[PDB]
Amino acid sequence: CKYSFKCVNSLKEDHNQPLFGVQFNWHSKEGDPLVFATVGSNRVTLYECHSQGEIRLLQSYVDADADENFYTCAWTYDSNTSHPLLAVAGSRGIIRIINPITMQCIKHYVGHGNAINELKFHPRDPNLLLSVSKDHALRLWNIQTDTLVAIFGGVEGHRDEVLSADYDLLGEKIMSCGMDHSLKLWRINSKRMMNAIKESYDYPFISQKIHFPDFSTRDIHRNYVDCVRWLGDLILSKSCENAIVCWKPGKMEDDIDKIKPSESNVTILGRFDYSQCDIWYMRFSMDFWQKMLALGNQVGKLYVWDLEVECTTLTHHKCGAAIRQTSFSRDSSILIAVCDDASIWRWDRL
Amino acid sequence: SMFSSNRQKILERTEILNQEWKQRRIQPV
Ligand SMILES: Cc1ncccc1-c1cnc(NCc2c(F)ccc3c2CCO3)n2cnnc12
Ligand SMILES: [Cl-]
Ligand SMILES: [Cl-]
Ligand SMILES: [Cl-]
Repeated sequence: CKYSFKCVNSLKEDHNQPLFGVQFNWHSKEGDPLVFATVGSNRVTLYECHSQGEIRLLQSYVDADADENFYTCAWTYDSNTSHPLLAVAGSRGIIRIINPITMQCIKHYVGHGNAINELKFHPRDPNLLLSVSKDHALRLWNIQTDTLVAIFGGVEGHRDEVLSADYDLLGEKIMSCGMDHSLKLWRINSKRMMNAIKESYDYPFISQKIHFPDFSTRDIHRNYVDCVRWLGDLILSKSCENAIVCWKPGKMEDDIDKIKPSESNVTILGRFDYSQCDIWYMRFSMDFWQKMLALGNQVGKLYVWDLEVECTTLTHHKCGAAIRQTSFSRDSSILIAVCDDASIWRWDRL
Repeated sequence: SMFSSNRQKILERTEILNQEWKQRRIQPV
């Protein structure tokens, strides 16, 4: 693999609880310092990367609920003020919108009847936040008008906890996955969904109840699916078989936008193999340009693959705890890994 | 090729997002 990295720094957060999420803020402009957020226990912490491997603590948000366990975070910006914003959620099933400048909660949303496993902002509209939950549903929120745009679930929705979801590059569709072993497609560029999004801006507000997905498959994995990401028109997803599967709906030649909801075929194109990563709740990530794929394992190894090849293994002798998530900086110069023992590892690209 | 065509879609779409990002001036944290 042509990609090489050097471990330049590490630290441990003093709460000693597992860190389940890490995200660089890809909205920061060129010239501004690289910043990332970590989430775990009832805390959200921000750090700035500086020269000579420096990981500078900025500040932390501690939830008033000592029993809250944050599982995910996502960055966005306020379209009216250009200020950054950070959304966080976890076991309480409450979405908190944090102002990262003050590290204070500015507003919150309730509605999910259980824990939230993932949050994702739409790539084109910074106000559209997607949440996925243990209640078997996905929810799309408009954080400018404080409205629940849509609930994806019901008759043909997920039948068990939803663990992951991702928008495609242009924000026309979502793929979700979970404990029912299924991967489901939800088109948000449908005339129904585009109009519902427009109505949420005009705005109690009546949410769309989307009971039926635009595609569904249980034929990629034979167990829970805990992470899914688009790779162009293709999909990457993982279960507990020490492999990330690259696949697509329909037959080899089928166009993603011509797939009918009743499509019964799937095409498996290949697998990215690894080892010692068969426990649940382990996420893989890609850089902005989708040239690198990264995944940590249960014994602290960090795998990196070059996606422009039709594997580099990053190890440090003191990094031995499970790596729950990783994040690349927008320019791919830094890769951060966070672990079960509250440790953070900084790897700089050579 | 399946790989070459999908890479081209990724390249075109990431360039669209990168141009949208270049036009923005989000305040630093
Ligand atoms: C409490 C707890 N103790 C011990 C181990 C794990 C968990 C836990 C973590 N994370 C989530 N969800 C977020 C989530 C996910 F959904 C899919 C993949 C993934 C993550 C974080 C890293 O990779 N949990 C949900 N219920 N328990 C959890
Ligand atoms: Cl993010
Ligand atoms: Cl419906
Ligand atoms: Cl599998």
